[PDB]
Amino acid sequence: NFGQIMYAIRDAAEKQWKERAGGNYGAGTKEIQARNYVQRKENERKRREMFDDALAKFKENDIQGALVEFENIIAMEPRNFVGDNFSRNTPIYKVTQYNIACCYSMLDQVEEAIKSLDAAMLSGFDNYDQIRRDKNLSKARANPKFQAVLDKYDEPVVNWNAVKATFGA
Amino acid sequence: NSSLWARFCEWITSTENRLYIGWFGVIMIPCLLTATSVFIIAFIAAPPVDIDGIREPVSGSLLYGNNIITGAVIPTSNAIGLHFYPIWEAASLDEWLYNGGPYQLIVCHFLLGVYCYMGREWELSFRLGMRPWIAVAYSAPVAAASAVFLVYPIGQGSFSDGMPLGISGTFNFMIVFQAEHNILMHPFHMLGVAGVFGGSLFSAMHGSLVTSSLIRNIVAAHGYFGRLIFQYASFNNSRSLHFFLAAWPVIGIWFTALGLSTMAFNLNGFNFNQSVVDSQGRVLNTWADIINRANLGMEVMHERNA
Amino acid sequence: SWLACSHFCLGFFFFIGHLWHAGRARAAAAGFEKGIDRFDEPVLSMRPLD
Amino acid sequence: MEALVYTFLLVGTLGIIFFSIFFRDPPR
Amino acid sequence: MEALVYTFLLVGTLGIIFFSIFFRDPPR
Amino acid sequence: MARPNPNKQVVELNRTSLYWGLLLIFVLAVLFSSYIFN
Amino acid sequence: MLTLKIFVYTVVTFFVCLFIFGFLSNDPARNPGK
Amino acid sequence: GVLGAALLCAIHGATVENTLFEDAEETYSMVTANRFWSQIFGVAFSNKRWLHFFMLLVPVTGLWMSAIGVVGLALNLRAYDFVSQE
Amino acid sequence: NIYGLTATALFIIIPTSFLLILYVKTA
Amino acid sequence: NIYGLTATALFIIIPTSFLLILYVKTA
Ligand code: CLA
Ligand code: CLA
Ligand SMILES: C=Cc1c(C)c2cc3nc(c4c5[nH]c(cc6nc(cc1[nH]2)C(C)=C6CC)c(C)c5C(=O)[C@@H]4C(=O)OC)[C@@H](CCC(=O)OC/C=C(\C)CCC[C@H](C)CCC[C@H](C)CCCC(C)C)[C@@H]3C
Ligand SMILES: CC(C)=CCC/C(C)=C/CC/C(C)=C/CC/C(C)=C/CC/C(C)=C/CC/C(C)=C/CC/C(C)=C/CC/C(C)=C/CC/C(C)=C/CC1=CC(=O)C(C)=C(C)C1=O
Ligand SMILES: CCCCCCCCCCCCCCCC(=O)OC[C@H](COP(=O)(O)OC[C@@H](O)CO)OC(=O)CCCCCCCCCCCCCCC
Ligand SMILES: CCCCCCCCCCCCCCCC(=O)OC[C@H](COP(=O)(O)OC[C@@H](O)CO)OC(=O)CCCCCCCCCCCCCCC
Ligand SMILES: CC1=C(/C=C/C(C)=C/C=C/C(C)=C/C=C/C=C(C)/C=C/C=C(C)/C=C/C2=C(C)CCCC2(C)C)C(C)(C)CCC1
Ligand SMILES: [Fe+2]
Repeated sequence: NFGQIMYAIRDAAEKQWKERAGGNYGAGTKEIQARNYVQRKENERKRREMFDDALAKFKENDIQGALVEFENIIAMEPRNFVGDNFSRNTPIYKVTQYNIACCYSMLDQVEEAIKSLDAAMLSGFDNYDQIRRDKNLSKARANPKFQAVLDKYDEPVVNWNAVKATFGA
Repeated sequence: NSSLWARFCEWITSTENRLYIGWFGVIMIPCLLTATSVFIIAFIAAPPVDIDGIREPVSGSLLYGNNIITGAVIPTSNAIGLHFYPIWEAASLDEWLYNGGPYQLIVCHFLLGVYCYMGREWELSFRLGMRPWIAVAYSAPVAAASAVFLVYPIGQGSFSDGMPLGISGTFNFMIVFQAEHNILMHPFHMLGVAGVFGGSLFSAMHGSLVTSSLIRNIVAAHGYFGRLIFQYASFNNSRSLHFFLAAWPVIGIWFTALGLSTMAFNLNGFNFNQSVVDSQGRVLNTWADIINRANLGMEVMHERNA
Repeated sequence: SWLACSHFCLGFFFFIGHLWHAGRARAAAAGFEKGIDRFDEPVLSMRPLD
Repeated sequence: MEALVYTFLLVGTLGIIFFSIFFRDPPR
Repeated sequence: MEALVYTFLLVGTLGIIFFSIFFRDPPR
Repeated sequence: MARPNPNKQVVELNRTSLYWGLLLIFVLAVLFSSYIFN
Repeated sequence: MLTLKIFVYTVVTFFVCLFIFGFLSNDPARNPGK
Repeated sequence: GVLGAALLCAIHGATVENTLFEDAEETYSMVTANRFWSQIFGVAFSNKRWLHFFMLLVPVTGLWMSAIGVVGLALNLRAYDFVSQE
Repeated sequence: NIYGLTATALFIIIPTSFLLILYVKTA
Repeated sequence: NIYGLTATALFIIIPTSFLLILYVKTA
């Protein structure tokens, strides 16, 4: 199982469509489109219910199950997804990998939690106040690389040090 | 995410709509709707306009005794010129119509709409993942429309010089333009004619070759073209051929639009008059001189007032 | 006349340049400037349009 | 009365355009 | 010109009758 | 947005219906145009 | 026609403001696959 | 016909050149182009053969019809005047 | 008699076209 | 102008109806 391994590391109908060679729209493409759409819909439906299971279980303090569930929900992330508003990632993707980043902290895994929150930042988790303020992640906050990555992704707007140094000169 | 803003944004930006709207659609749709509504209503029924501004109204509305080929929305009256003339600056609705405001309204809304349409052509292309510059290919007709409707009136200082929104009005505009400036004898209009003719030629030839090759092959069509004319081994791949097909007409129309805008500031085409002179000073007529005589006739009949 | 005509032409051409380069830059940033991946077409993930 | 004939032709054409847009036949 | 309108209506009706006769929809 | 409407139905009418409708319209026309023109 | 002027102004301003905020909502483009 | 032919040439070139596949099989994505042009313009081509035949049909018809017009002019049969307006 | 002509033409065109559109959709 | 009206009306009725008959038969 993907979940178990990652916690450890802690065509029949498509032949007609493969009309694409002839550069025609036709009907097989319509069938493939419908199948892909319904499969996608079920994909995010089951990802949502898995997230519900994950939060319900995290309420029970079984961080092991929460972590396996959160590394499974990321597993089924579709490849080459462009969102309706040019998101490039499904809206759950950013929140889940934040929660896993929290869960890794509960597991005493700050070193990989840093990478998890880096990947969370890459996805566009634009909310910056909690990561600095949230006490729950304070255990991993002690590591200097946490502040290093926060700075490279949240730069001070005004260089107080530089302006003070120039004033001195 | 049930907030009014959230659901409205999802609806507008969604591709589920029959016709994609997009943010550019927000300004694109209402502007074109206003333009087409006012255009239809004015064409169907509207009073005569004083195009030349000397109290000689010109009938242009379908209902006032003229045909489809002749009906047109008369441009703004010469008296106003470049001044902004909405409804509310007019003394009254009847005076607004007599002077010719609806043309100004239609042209403004239409220009905004076409620009927003050019934008959405990129936005949807970005959504689907395809390459972005289909809008660039669209910039040619937009440039020509802007030159005809906006830049040329700006150069001449009056809005009465814009192309009338009608067929016979278009012919009148073209004839008067040839009279004032030698549009025919200008290299940029020559490039435009070359672009249009080459586009027709390439479309016909490419259609023939591809439809003939589609039997149940492209190598056979390539050999056919190579053997037909002396030219051999060009456009070996579909990429270069289909880029050239788009590149020829677009550049041609860019150049003709730029030529029109250049003439907007009184930089006319070539003037080969009395170019050939025999000994001891006489004038030998050439085809340019007969063209000049035709221009003389057009121009002298154009000046309606003394 | 020379100034106005020359600078209008140059401005129009540079506007076309803005269109081209902005489109290319946005596409490259998104990551599909080279072309469609021929495996995961974003259009295929959408239902047929009727 | 020619005006009514012209308008009928125009609106008929627009109707054809509208039907061609929104009422398309799904191919095959 | 009303006569032409009347003949058009009559001929159209006759055409409807003809089509109803010879081009019937087979049951079910 | 609301869920898909459950009670969505489509209208149908066979060739007999078309012939009836066309005949009705044309008969009414031939009957009444004589008085409309007056 | 002050009333018509204000009506046109308010509709135009509504459209323009929505036009702007629609883009300000959009998140920046990025390459997941990189 | 002539202007429509130029339009078709430009649109087809731009569409084919802007829907390539990353690198037999057709280089460009027909489905993507059909979706794009059916959502923007409203109608888009679905069959390649029909499209490449339409690109041929347009200019030929236009020039043939212009030739018929010139034949009409050869005998001074010219659509010169509208009697009612005159 | 223009009102009569237009009324008659409308009565022929709009309803028969209406029916034809439905039948085309059915088949 | 009766001739123009009748010619136009015939050209709108006969061909379009002709197309509609065939399409109805096809479906
Ligand atoms: C056979 C001889 C010949 C030929 C081939 C041409 C060819 C041309 N001439 Mg020249 N010309 C000639 C003789 C000729 N001319 C003569 C004899 C005269 C003097 C009488 C002129 C005077 C003349 C002038 C004064 C102008 C031309 C222009 C042009 C160009 C027209 C196309 C264009 O630019 O529009 C490009 C495309 C458009 C303008 C269309 C824009 C469409 C918008 C963006 C969208 C519209 C949407 C629509 C309303 C809604 C659709 C509805 C939906 C249901 C479909 C083309 C290069 C024009 C030119 O160079 O362009 C500026 C121009 O201004 N000619
Ligand atoms: C300072 C402005 C500027 C800069 C730095 C660049 C830089 C670049 N452009 Mg951009 N571009 C600009 C303006 C600029 N461009 C403008 C204004 C346009 C509108 C036409 C374009 C259109 C454009 C396209 C369409 C493409 C580029 C590309 C490129 C890249 C390769 C350069 C190239 O094509 O090889 C050098 C090429 C040449 C020297 C060929 C020259 C051919 C022209 C036609 C010569 C014309 C000369 C003539 C005498 C000028 C008459 C002007 C008259 C009309 C007034 C490079 C990053 C290409 C790319 O791959 O980008 C990554 C690409 O595909 N650009
Ligand atoms: C005069 C010739 C000519 C016309 C009429 C024309 C027309 C069109 N070309 C379009 C596209 C293009 N044309 C292109 C290249 C070219 N186009 C050319 C020549 C033409 N192209 C040439 C020569 C080229 C080669 C460079 C490209 C590359 C594209 C496109 O991508 C684009 C498209 O979509 O292609 C499919 C469409 C844009 C639709 C639009 O505005 O949004 C829709 C607007 C609507 C529905 C309503 C507007 C109605 C307005 C309000 C009417 C108001 C009155 C006006 C002022 C007009 C007055 C009319 C009088 C003159 C009679 C439209 C059908
Ligand atoms: C009151 C009111 C309403 C006022 C109106 C007043 C008025 C002036 C009305 C207008 C009058 C009027 C109608 C005049 C025009 C009459 C006229 C001269 C008609 C000519 C008719 C005629 C029979 C001439 C014969 C010549 C002829 C064959 C011309 C055809 C022109 C034509 C249809 C050209 C094509 C135009 C066009 C927009 C094509 C785009 C096609 C398109 C969507 C391709 C996109 C696309 C590209 C790809 O590459 C791929 C791969 C795919 C997939 C794909 O999709
Ligand atoms: C302004 C907006 C537009 C407004 C106008 C809208 C108009 C809407 C359409 C109205 C007409 C609909 C017609 C339906 C026509 C139709 O298809 O009906 C079919 C219907 C029977 O159909 P069924 O219910 O069996 O069909 C079940 C399904 O298969 C659906 O058909 O018959 C009737 O109910 C009466 C029909 C009219 C009466 C028929 C007999 C009498 C008239 C013939 C007289 C001949 C001359 C004899 C004397 C000389
Ligand atoms: C937001 C933008 C809104 C744009 C609104 C404008 C929409 C215009 C839609 C034109 C549809 C033309 C009918 C297509 C009928 C139809 O069903 O075509 C369908 C056809 C696609 O055919 P297929 O590929 O399915 O054919 C497969 C073959 O095997 C044959 O079965 O579309 C095209 O190929 C492009 C046609 C462009 C032709 C453009 C002509 C424009 C004429 C405009 C006349 C205006 C008159 C105004 C009078 C006042
Ligand atoms: C909301 C919105 C939308 C849409 C919208 C629309 C679609 C609108 C439309 C609108 C329209 C569609 C409008 C129109 C207007 C029109 C007008 C405004 C007109 C005017 C006219 C006039 C004023 C005239 C006058 C006259 C004549 C010419 C005749 C007789 C004489 C007189 C003078 C009376 C959407 C969903 C996209 C999105 C969101 C936003
Ligand atoms: Fe092609």
